[PDB]
Amino acid sequence: MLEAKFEEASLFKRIIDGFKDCVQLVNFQCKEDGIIAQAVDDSRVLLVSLEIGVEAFQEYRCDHPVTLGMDLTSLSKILRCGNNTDTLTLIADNTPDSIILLFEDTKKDRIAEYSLKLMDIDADFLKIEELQYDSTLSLPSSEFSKIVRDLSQLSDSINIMIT
Amino acid sequence: MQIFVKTLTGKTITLEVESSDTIDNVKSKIQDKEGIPPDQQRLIFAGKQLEDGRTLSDYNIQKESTLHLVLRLRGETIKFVADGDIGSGSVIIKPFVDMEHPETSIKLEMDQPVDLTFGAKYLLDIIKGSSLSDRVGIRLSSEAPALFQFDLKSGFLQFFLAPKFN
Repeated sequence: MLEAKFEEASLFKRIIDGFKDCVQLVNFQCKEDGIIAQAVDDSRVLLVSLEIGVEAFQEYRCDHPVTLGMDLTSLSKILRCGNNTDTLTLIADNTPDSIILLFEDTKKDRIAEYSLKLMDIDADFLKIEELQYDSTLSLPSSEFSKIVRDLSQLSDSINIMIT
Repeated sequence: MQIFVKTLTGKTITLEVESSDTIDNVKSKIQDKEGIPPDQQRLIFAGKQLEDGRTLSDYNIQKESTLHLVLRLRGETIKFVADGDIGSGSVIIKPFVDMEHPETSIKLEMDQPVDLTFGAKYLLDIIKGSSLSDRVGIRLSSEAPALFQFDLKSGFLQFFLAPKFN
């Protein structure tokens, strides 16, 4: 019985960007301690994995795990109704057929109820992270962003070297 | 009062500070609530590194300013290349710490040298996660898919991407 409220629909709008552009569907496991989501790209070379804690919502309540597989392309449409700083709220029932999305902004200003019809997607969660990796680096995300962006002009295959 | 100590994982902690708090004590209010140990800690505001004994008043650090928390590690060259038909590209980066604004710093721990190649269409998808975090963590290995990771205020978004064989 899920009711999960983002203080600003921008966030979730952003997160779904990550999946869009490289994966069609995604199961969304809701739990009493939050949401996590896994999707594998089509060529099984890329796995997108998402974890969202209770502390990330304005309010969160989900006294029962529930899974919501959904069409991302569908869901994003619904997310354009977003305006970016409105209060988004996901809601679901015991056995869910539709998840309801619910925007509303400053006051009673405006309110907009949407439903996304859910689909049966088979849950094959992967746990592929290793304990030890040869190498680890952090760096400004837009620096990285820039590099990948430039070298993509020259070549289909960027190659990384650390020494 | 309310100061923000930023972490090089995107996580900037709003610690609650008094101007009569010694540096030793910040480094402790840190270790307390986030586990960090006192002798690794390197805090860097306004272009200066912070001396344990000095009180934050000793650095004129008021409410809603920011240091940057950065870890160096008791325990050289990152290279990115693309190379094709029209020509070839090369960006070379090295681990450093910035002073004025350390959130730009490059951290690196290398356990073994790594030399891997990845499809660019995949990386192009991946960098979209910029819009969720200032910084990105990247983990490479010959024995497994490389991890790319943007952290959220409590949580995260991860991309595992397998290198090419040939």
